[PDB]
Amino acid sequence: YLLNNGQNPPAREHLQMPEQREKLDGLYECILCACCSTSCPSFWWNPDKFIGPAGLLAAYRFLIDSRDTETDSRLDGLSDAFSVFRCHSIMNCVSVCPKGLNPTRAIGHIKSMLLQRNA
Amino acid sequence: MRLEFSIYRYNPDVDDAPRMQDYTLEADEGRDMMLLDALIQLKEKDPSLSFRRSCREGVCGSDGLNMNGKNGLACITPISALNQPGKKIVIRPLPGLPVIRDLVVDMGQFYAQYEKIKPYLLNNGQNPPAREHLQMPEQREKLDGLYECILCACCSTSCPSFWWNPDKFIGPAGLLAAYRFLIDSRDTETDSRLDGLSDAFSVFRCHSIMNCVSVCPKGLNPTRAIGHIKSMLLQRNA
Amino acid sequence: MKLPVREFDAVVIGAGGAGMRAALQISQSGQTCALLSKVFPTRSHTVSAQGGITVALGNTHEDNWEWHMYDTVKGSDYIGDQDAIEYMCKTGPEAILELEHMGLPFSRLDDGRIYQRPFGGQSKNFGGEQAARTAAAADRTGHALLHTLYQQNLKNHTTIFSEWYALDLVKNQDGAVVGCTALCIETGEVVYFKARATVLATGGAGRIYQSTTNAHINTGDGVGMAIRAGVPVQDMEMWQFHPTGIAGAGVLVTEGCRGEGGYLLNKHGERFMERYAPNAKDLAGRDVVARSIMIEIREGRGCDGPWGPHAKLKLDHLGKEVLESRLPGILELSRTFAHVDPVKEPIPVIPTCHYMMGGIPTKVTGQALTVNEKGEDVVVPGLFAVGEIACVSVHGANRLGGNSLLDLVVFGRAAGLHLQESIAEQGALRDASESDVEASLDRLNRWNNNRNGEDPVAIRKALQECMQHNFSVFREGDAMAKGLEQLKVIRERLKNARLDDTSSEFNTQRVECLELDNLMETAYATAVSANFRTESRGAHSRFDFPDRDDENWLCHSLYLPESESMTRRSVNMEPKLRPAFPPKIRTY
Amino acid sequence: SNASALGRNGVHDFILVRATAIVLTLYIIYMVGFFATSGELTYEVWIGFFASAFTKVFTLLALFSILIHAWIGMWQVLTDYVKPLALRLMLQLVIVVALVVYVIYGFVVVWGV
Amino acid sequence: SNASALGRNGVHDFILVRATAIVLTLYIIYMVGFFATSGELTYEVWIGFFASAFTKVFTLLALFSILIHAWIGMWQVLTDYVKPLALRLMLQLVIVVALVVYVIYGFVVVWGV
Amino acid sequence: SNASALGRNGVHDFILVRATAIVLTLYIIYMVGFFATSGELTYEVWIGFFASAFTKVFTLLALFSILIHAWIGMWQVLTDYVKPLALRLMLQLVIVVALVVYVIYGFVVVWGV
Amino acid sequence: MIRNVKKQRPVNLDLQTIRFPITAIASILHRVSGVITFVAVGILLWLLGTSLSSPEGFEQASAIMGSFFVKFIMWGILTALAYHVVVGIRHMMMDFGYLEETFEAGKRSAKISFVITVVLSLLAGVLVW
Amino acid sequence: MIRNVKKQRPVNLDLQTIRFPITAIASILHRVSGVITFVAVGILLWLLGTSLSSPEGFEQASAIMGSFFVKFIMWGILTALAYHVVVGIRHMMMDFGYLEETFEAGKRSAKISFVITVVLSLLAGVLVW
Ligand SMILES: CCCCCCCCCCCCCCC(O)O[C@H](COC(O)CCCCC)COP(=O)(O)OC[C@H](O)COP(=O)(O)OC[C@@H](COC(O)CCCCCCCCCCCC)O[C@H](O)CCCCCCCCCCCCCC
Ligand SMILES: CCCCCCCCCCCCCCC(O)O[C@H](COC(O)CCCCC)COP(=O)(O)OC[C@H](O)COP(=O)(O)OC[C@@H](COC(O)CCCCCCCCCCCC)O[C@H](O)CCCCCCCCCCCCCC
Ligand SMILES: *Cc1cc2c(cc1C)nc1c(=O)[nH]c(=O)nc-1n2C[C@H](O)[C@H](O)[C@H](O)COP(=O)(O)OP(=O)(O)OC[C@H]1O[C@@H](n2cnc3c(N)ncnc32)[C@H](O)[C@@H]1O
Ligand code: HEB
Ligand code: HEB
Ligand SMILES: COc1[nH]c(=O)c(C(=O)[C@@H](C)C[C@H](C)[C@@H](Cl)CCl)c(O)c1OC
Ligand SMILES: COc1[nH]c(=O)c(C(=O)[C@@H](C)C[C@H](C)[C@@H](Cl)CCl)c(O)c1OC
Ligand SMILES: O=C([O-])CC(=O)C(=O)O
Ligand code: SF4
Ligand code: SF4
Ligand code: F3S
Ligand code: F3S
Ligand code: FES
Repeated sequence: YLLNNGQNPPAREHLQMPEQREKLDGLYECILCACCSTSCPSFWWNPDKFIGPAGLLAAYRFLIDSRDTETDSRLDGLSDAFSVFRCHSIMNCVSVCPKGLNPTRAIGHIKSMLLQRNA
Repeated sequence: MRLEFSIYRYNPDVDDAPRMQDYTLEADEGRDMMLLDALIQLKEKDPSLSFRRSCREGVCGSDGLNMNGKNGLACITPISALNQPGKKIVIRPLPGLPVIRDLVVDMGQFYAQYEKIKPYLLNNGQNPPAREHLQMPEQREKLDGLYECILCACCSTSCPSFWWNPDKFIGPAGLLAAYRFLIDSRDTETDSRLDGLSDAFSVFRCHSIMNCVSVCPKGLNPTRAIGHIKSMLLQRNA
Repeated sequence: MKLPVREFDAVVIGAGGAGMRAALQISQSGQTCALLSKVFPTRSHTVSAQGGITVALGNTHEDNWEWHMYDTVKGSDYIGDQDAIEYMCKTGPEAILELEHMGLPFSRLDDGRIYQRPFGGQSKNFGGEQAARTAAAADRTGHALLHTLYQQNLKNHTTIFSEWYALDLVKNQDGAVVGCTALCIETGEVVYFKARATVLATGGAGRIYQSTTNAHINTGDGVGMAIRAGVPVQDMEMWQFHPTGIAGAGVLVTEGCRGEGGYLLNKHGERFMERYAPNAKDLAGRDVVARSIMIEIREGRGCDGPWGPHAKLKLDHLGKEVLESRLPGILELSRTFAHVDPVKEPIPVIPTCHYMMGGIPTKVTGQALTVNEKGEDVVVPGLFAVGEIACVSVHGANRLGGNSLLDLVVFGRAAGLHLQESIAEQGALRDASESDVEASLDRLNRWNNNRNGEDPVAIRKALQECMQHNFSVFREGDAMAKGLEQLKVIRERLKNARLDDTSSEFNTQRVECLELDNLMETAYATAVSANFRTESRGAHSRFDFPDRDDENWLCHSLYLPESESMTRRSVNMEPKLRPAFPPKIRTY
Repeated sequence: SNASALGRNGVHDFILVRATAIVLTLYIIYMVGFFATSGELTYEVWIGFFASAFTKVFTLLALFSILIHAWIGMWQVLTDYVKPLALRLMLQLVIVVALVVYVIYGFVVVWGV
Repeated sequence: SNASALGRNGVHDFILVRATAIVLTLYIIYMVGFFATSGELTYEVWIGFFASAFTKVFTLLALFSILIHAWIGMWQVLTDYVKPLALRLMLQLVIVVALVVYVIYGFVVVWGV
Repeated sequence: SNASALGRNGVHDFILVRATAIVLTLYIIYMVGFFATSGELTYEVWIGFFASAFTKVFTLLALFSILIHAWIGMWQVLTDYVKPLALRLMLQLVIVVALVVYVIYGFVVVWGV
Repeated sequence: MIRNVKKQRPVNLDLQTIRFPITAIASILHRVSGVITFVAVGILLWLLGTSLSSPEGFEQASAIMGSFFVKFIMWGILTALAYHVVVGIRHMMMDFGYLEETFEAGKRSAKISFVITVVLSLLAGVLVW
Repeated sequence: MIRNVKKQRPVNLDLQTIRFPITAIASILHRVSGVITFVAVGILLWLLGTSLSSPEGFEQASAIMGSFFVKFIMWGILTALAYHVVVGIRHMMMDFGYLEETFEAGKRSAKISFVITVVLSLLAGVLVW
């Protein structure tokens, strides 16, 4: 869910230039059909520790949402050895997604924001 | 006599790149005035010239400015101290922060770090007092040189470590504030506050350069405070 | 429909002592709320406060609030309301202990040269009280109290619109107050802040003079919106001229000096205050102590120097320690603005404009009052005021030193505690049409289109020169009479004024211009009031009526406006409290 | 901070792996280049190639790099397939002691030439 | 994460200690077995036992194991008895430099044989 | 816990730096004292000074100390001036591989004497 | 079912049932190659040890690489190593930014990989012999 | 200005504009000396390497230190090293408690430092030659 600290409230709705909103495409569409996660070995081995493709797309969904202000907080929360890094780029997720979404591309971004923040 | 000035100018809607505009002020030669005074005059000459000011007595932190390559408060920097024949009187914004207009910087990241270190008392309420809190003069003495900061943003603005990591390193003004509550008899989250500062940037970016002490309008000493915070850190995590 | 609207259940114009206290309190009661401020909240004039917060805590010596009422009533000159003064002094102790729990850097009692006590807040001696009840954090109490409240607001995540300039209030078709307009100095954009409660906490404005202890900021803005909109303005002639200011600077030096043992002398070495105020000495009331020095100046018997006709404030006899522990703030203000180390030589002081008693007439709960056809008291819908711009009638004709801050918190907070209730009582308020709002921008559009007019510096300087002579400490009918005209000239003159800078990014000028209308509209009622009152009481001091008219003038002078139309004058009263208090002699 | 993992967290493990890869890549190239330019290896050409300061330093900078790299990888595998805690810790223990010995025996082999 | 402790946390210290114990146990047995089958030690039997690749690698795998093991233990003690912060840090510093030197001198002794 | 920093946190970095300084100070003094009492350096006096067990152990205890010390300092600098992430990581990688090699080449030089 | 608490649900995990993309075959092998290379170093250090020990040692080393059983092994190692390096570099290319993280792009990379690996496996054998 | 989103505010950072205390000059140099000493060790290990390798090596080493271009360098290193140690010890003195953390006290320390450094730089040169 969105996490906005409310600092600098908007008059009516939130400031969102199409360029930014474009960033949510391929992320807010997931239907939680559980196809990908269900097709990922890393998930079969650590269902409870590794977040999986569907969640990682969701994680990324709020990481790049102009309206979400806890980006740094969310990032620290994913910096353990299992949450994100169990992904080995096998790609069955992309391979099967009914809605044509790409979890691996999103995960690679999340990983990139991680290096940026903790390296 | 005649006073020569060299001031920083920048209007985002006019100028597409900063510059220094020349100013002359034939102020009466009876006595000396404050740089703020001088500024207000030129302000009558030139209305487009803008800067911040208020209490005028060096207690609000409003006219934070870098005059002659050294930060200080205009409301109390005697013109005497800035006049040297032939040459001019340079006046620019505080180093580091984004410039909004002329000599008015967005004090954003400053206040930001201010908050990170929790600028308020945190008492768990355990063992309430009947009326006010138990505070022996000996303890209250410890707050001197800490509760006085006026958030004039001079020091932080004069610290290289801040220019490089405005967002990560807390800076001199915040660190004095951090310490302000670390040694307050009434604050009960001392250990919690300490753990919160034990990363590589918050406190440890300070290399004891000392420009902060060097410039503080209120004569405060951030380096001495930081060294204490560092000491409470070793005590707790070593 | 083209202006942006920010709807809040409340809007607090001004983030100083009282604003932030009420802001914080309104927020407490699950009320949405926006807090505006011309400058960064901590820069507010309240930081400069020195003395302390006088309140019967009983820490330095046994005590009781009642002695605080008497000491204040006699200080207002039996023109201050017993009901408000009562509530204030009774509710005082708690209200203050409360700030100490937020972390206020109070000074404490214990081992001293010749004093000892536990930990409680230290209370220094002040003028108007029999002993010491003034709680202070050294010489910087206000700086402690402002910052604390900002830290609190920092903590309780209050919504703050820093450096936003309020333009004018917005009136409801049914004549109510539904918010206000405002300019964001940074971006220069304009916005209307719609609210079910609009709280003015714009402070004082002794800038309508040439020499003031106030800041370049106190420009009656609150006053000039409460008039431009239609709301009355009480005791607007009651202006407190602090006894001890700095000659040439205007910069104040805490009455706490006398409180610690300071001397107020003349060139012949005598203590004219021991003479003027026999038994209450230098501890005498504000108004009294004011004239005494201003008199030795008319008689040509007042010390002089590069600084000017003054009176010595000897403190050097105290300990260099007591000076650096109990008045560290004075030592710096005297050395810098008065080139005189207090530890070794007296300070060049002169009674200069300080506090502004009068302002928006309000009930304890903070609601703004006007009059009815008959002249009755009719609560203004949507408008409340707290602080200095407020005239809740608690200081009357002469504010008792150290009480202002007390007022700030007690009533600011009372303004909050009572808000939900108040909004109920007034019931819904209808919207405002593009016309109602458009009205409030009139002043703005003026300055922005009138580019060839007259330079505003002169108007300001004149506005300040006049007000300085005709309405200084002492004044008389003919004086007021003359300036009361010079004003109309300038008030009209001011109508052709110009705005040279017309940019968006931080227009320092537009704000000063705008503040001018307010500086004007203020000093004006000030005069109309000063003249009108035919008596000598507290601040008001006429030579034609050297005594107080107890039968005709035991009341509040209420200036009646109509926006930009013609003016008026009126009255108001109040002495029915609880334990009861009768008029009397005023011999300090 | 998993007590059996080398890195302090994910990012540490990710980075340590990648860096050692690069080092371990250059070393292999360098080692392949040599061999591909030898064919008939004379005990004189051989012992002369390892006598080189450059070869000893790289060889050992590699062994050390393998410890770090392999430790992390193998920890990643056991973490997936070896669910019983007791069995796994014994495996990391065997593996780690193995990796250390690779390096130590590495020094012993090198200074003996 | 205590800056004077080796491990990152409790579990790290607990585990590192235990593993090095086991390694340090085998090494002692191995060293006891030898001596118990010697009695009269001839400079030839002695220098021949340390000439063995196996003995050098174990000896050093031990020294390295002691550094890790002893560092943690000694940190555990000082942590209990040495309350004054300044005194303690100096002690860990002396102790640690001592442990490192044990290992380094270990290599020096070994390759010299 | 920044993945490119050596220490686990601030206090770890602060402490590791300070301790290695002290060690690195003694070593320099010791190395200065020697040279200041030599003037004319004969290959016999030279190779005899490094033949000493004491000199080998200190020299290497220093190289190891530099790795730790310099790693942290250089990480502190790059952290300030080198803003682009990709460029910086490559720099720490070059620097670190450099520091390791200093030590390894250190052993190689020493046991060869 | 524990002790006096019964029933545990089934799970579909028949790997012969599930169908795997090439990109999946690519990673699984990379891992397997990793564990293989780990044991490999031990063997190589053993051989490198014999190799430099002295002339008698060098001979004894050559003689072992003579056996064709050894050659076959020495070849599978170099091949497992080879595979693992190439696909590692692939990994890293997608880690930084030299490869689209799309599926097709994934199969292409994977393929181009196996190809390079086989080429390198080839040379490896040329050397082993 | 990104892509279809314009304007970025200026920042005052002209270091020739700003004026620095001696205490600031002291630290900046300490850092610079640090980065210098880092490269320095490499050079010294190279020389120490040649030095002990054999007699031909020792000679070749002496001969290099002969060049006056080398001497100048070998001198700046020892000097950068020197500076860095002294000021490091200063650091540590303020870290523990052998120095008031006041500004004056700061300038004094800084000065007393440069002085000792120059003295040590002097001896360094005496040795280099
Ligand atoms: C870009 C990515 C980079 C790729 C990375 C992948 C690397 C792995 C892939 C391996 C590829 C190898 C390719 C070799 C190659 O190219 O062979 C070449 C062939 O080129 C052609 O055919 C020309 C065609 C051109 C077409 C354009 C050269 O081969 P030759 O002709 O010399 O054939 C041998 C000859 O018959 C004559 O042979 P001989 O009689 O001299 O043999 C003697 C035999 C026995 O000698 C001994 O007893 C000594 C053994 C010493 C073993 C040392 C092992 C070192 C371990 C170090 C571990 C460090 C941790 O010798 C053996 O057959 C030699 C075996 C060599 C194995 C080399 C492997 C090294 C791996 C090092 C890195 C290990 C890393 C561990 C983590
Ligand atoms: C309290 C704080 C402590 C301070 C810390 C700061 C330290 C840095 C400052 C350096 C100060 C050096 C001071 C030297 C000194 O005192 O010189 C003395 C001079 O004293 C006077 O003048 C008397 C005045 C008394 C007044 C009261 C002695 O000098 P001599 O008289 O012997 O002059 C040489 C002679 O001409 C006769 O000279 P020669 O002919 O014998 O020269 C031969 C020349 C070539 O020999 C070779 O080829 C061998 C080179 C070997 C290099 C080895 C480098 C080792 C690197 C180790 C790295 C380990 C990581 O020799 C060279 O000129 C010798 C160069 C020596 C450089 C020594 C530097 C060592 C740094 C070690 C620590 C490095 C740490 C890295 C992190
Ligand atoms: C001037 C002075 C006053 C003073 C004192 C010393 C000096 C130098 N020492 C005192 C003392 O020891 N004890 C005491 O009881 N009073 C003392 N005083 C007087 C006291 O400071 C004032 O009465 C008090 O500070 C008034 O407080 P208040 O909270 O009402 O006002 P504050 O003065 O600034 O803040 C007003 C706020 O409103 C904002 N504002 C004003 N106009 C606008 C517009 N147009 N738009 C938006 N905001 C506006 C200000 O920005 C400020 O936040
Ligand atoms: C090229 C470069 C490189 C190299 C050389 C290498 C080399 C190596 N390696 Fe490596 N790796 C790598 C790159 C690499 N690598 C990578 C990239 C990875 C990743 C994986 C994931 O992520 O998953 C690995 C991973 C890995 C692992 C893990 C597995 C999984 O998948 O999980 C292991 C075990 C290893 C081992 C190894 C060894 C033994 C060696 C030899 C020394 N690896
Ligand atoms: C005396 C002692 C000492 C010594 C010997 C040293 C030695 C050294 N070092 Fe040092 N450092 C030091 C002490 C020291 N040190 C200190 C104290 C510091 C700190 C800094 C700060 O804090 O900032 C340093 C720091 C440092 C750094 C960082 C920079 C800054 O400032 O940031 C570096 C890079 C270094 C390097 C180095 C080297 C290379 C060497 C040689 C081996 N360093
Ligand atoms: C490199 O990452 C991986 N890639 C994979 O294709 C993968 C798999 O797909 C598994 C079917 C293969 C695995 C070794 C089976 Cl035979 C053991 Cl029961 C797997 O388990 C894996 O580890 C997380
Ligand atoms: C040791 O700490 C420090 N001390 C300093 O005086 C300092 C500085 O004052 C900078 C003006 C110097 C710096 C190297 C410039 Cl030339 C690069 Cl653009 C600086 O950047 C610094 O690093 C944080
Ligand atoms: O409140 C007052 O008027 C007293 C005051 O300002 C002071 O003592 O400084
Ligand atoms: S398969 Fe596609 S739609 Fe379904 S969970 Fe995965 S991302 Fe979401
Ligand atoms: S410590 Fe001094 S210079 Fe720094 S912000 Fe506070 S008052 Fe300003
Ligand atoms: S299948 Fe799994 S490994 Fe990442 S690559 Fe796709 S979520
Ligand atoms: S200027 Fe900066 S480095 Fe610490 S020493 Fe003072 S805050
Ligand atoms: S205007 Fe208040 S300190 Fe300068």
